[PDB]
Amino acid sequence: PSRLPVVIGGLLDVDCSEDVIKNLILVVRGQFSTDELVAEVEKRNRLKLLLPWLEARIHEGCEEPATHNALAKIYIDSNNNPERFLRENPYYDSRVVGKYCEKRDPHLACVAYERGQCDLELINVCNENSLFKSLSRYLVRRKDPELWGSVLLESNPYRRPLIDQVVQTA
Amino acid sequence: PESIRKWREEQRKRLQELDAASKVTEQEWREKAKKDLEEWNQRQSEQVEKNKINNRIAD
Amino acid sequence: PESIRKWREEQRKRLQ
Amino acid sequence: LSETQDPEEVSVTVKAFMTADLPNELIELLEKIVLDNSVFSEHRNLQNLLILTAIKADRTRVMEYINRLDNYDAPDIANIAISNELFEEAFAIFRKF
Amino acid sequence: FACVDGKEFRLAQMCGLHIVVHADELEELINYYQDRGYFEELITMLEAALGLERAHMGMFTELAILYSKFKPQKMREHLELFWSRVNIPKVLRAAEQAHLWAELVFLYDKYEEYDNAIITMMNHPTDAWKEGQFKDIITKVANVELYYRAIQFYLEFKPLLLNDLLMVLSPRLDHTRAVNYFSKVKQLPLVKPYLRSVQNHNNKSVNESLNNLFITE
Amino acid sequence: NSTRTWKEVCFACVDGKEFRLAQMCGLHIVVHADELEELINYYQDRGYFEELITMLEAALGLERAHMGMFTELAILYSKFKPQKMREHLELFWSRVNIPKVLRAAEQAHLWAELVFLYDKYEEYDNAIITMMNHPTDAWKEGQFKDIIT
Repeated sequence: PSRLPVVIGGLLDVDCSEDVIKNLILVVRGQFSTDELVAEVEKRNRLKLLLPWLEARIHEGCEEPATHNALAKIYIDSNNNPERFLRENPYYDSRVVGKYCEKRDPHLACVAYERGQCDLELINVCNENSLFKSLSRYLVRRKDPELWGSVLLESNPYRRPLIDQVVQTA
Repeated sequence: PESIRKWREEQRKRLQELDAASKVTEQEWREKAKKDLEEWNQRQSEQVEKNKINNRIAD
Repeated sequence: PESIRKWREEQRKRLQ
Repeated sequence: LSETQDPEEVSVTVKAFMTADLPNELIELLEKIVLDNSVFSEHRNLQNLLILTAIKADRTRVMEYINRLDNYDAPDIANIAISNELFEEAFAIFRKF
Repeated sequence: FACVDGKEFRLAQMCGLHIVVHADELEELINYYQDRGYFEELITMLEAALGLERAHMGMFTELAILYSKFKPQKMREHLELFWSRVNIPKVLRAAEQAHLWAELVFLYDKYEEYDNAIITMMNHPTDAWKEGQFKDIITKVANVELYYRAIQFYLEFKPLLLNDLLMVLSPRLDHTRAVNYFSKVKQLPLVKPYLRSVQNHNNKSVNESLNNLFITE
Repeated sequence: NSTRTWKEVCFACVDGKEFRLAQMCGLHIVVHADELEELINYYQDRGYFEELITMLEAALGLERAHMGMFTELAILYSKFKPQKMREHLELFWSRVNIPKVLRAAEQAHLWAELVFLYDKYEEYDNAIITMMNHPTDAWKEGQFKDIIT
């Protein structure tokens, strides 16, 4: 059943029902790829199809980023606020959620980078378009002189607003 | 000065004004609410008779 | 209808 | 929904509400919102938590839930309706399928 | 208190500044001034409440209530700032006693008391009503039966907006009870364009009502 | 039902001038931030702003109500429907891109909206300048007393 996601992509090119797939995912798998069925269904744009199986899979308690990141991605498209699932799930990876939540919601991507300590990506996004107060809260929290050195050297054009904010956040 | 007098009286008279003013405001809102129906039902009947005559010519 | 034509002059009229 | 991570946070408060002898239109409302427009679009113990809780109310709500709910179980809940005063609901269930 | 007895007021503020900072004696000084009537000096004494380092909630609570009762021309703005600091119950009730409907709604929006907001909008829509604020607040309400009564209100007031509001109400609202309400007060053709988007549900009332409309078309 | 299908047929539908069809047919494209700006670029050439704003009003109901949708919505409400900008932005200010909307609002530069916006995002210094240079429409005795601090 390694070819399940490929033939399933072909199936959804045939445009068949979803409950068939929901039932066939619950078959006892064997050797299987998990972090690319998500890429497959991303083209098909039916990630809600994968909720119940992955729900049971995490109920077992698998510490796989391939699943723990997809749960977050579908939680994002839920139109809900998955900020606390993002903060209290010490299994996924900050990078994929950050690049994914770059344009859709940087307010969550910054928290992803915060716990993931992705400071460079934090400045690579939050400095560009965000409330720089959260940044200053992170740096003063995550006290790191090298970070200030990387930021405070007059290369970055966006230094004046973040200092004009951290004067108050301190 | 015993402002209890003005305290009660100005506020109570302000209520005396506001309740009736708001009531007539919602009343004009109501009559124009039915003005909308009076403006729409005529066209409803017009389209009724229009579809009627257009079905008559079908045979 | 090349709405940029109307839009340039409309915006300038508005701001002026 | 602010949590909407795992069914433990759901289940503790849900069984608390059930054990808290809460009258009608108190728990089924939360079940409705958590079913309608939410991640929790499953049916795992959502049938009786909603439909039987709707039978606690004995209202027209059962009909909208019938013509709205999917991925559910027809026969057993039809039998539940037959056990209760409402038989038109089981009739409509068998009418659906 | 002596400053009141001597009718001195330049110092009554100044010496009184160092009391209201404390929680207990705040209401005591209020009760000492309410019978004395010097509200102009009372307010300007509390106008310096902003200009402090240790001011607490009850100060701005009773102050905004004073604006609710002494200067309602100033309550909106002062409320706009310390709504986060101020307590809800002490103020909402006293403003209800003043019948200030444009601000109780605004606070219920700030404290997301939508059940307390929509009811107050409906019983006093002369100023508290707004087409868009209502249109977005409706979806967050808990008591869903108010959907039908707000529909009653708009049918009494804004029939054209019924279809617009129905666009957003359709998910959290019945499709059958709606058509039953329309047939009750006989307003079925008024919602004829919407009903074409619910035959997918194929409710019996919906299945036959639109068919009856086709028979008349 | 792939993105490619809806986005390919949207242009032919708009050329055919069936905005009723194209409206519902484009809702599956606006949800993709990587496929939104291209559609707005196609439509501004058509000039069918009055026709697409309805689609955008419908996009709020879509489950994938992301930020760029609101940025474009506010961008067009800024100048094509300027009266609506402030009112529509009372809500999505915590949901919409700040700098792109700021520079985009520079065209109409309805200074009241910019001042209120800067006041919401704590960038008070810009609001002070904005209230300093265009106070006839954008100035208030009350908030300018405490924002200054």
